[PDB]
Amino acid sequence: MRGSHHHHHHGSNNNGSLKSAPSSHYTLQLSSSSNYDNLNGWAKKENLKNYVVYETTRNGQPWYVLVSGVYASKEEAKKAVSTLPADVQAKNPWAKPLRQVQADLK
Repeated sequence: MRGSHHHHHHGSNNNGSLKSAPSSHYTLQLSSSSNYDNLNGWAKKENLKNYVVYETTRNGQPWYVLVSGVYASKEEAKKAVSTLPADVQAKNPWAKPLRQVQADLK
């Protein structure tokens, strides 16, 4: 409502826990939104097979993103899209390097 500006609280680096994970792995996105209850509807609607709802980060605004396992690299990731239907492809699955979500994980 009034003010809205969170001061620094990260921008770290020295941890070594970074390279301690396979970044070569990628993970696209089926869709996006800002409501768990409402989401449950879609996720259940399209009948997303093999998936797990969890919390994460997305533009200083937590959201329940859905992803299917993990694609070896970006080579199979691109094609992976074709497999997905229109409804999912209509959301233009913007590439999301698994190295990103590394934020919540630590």
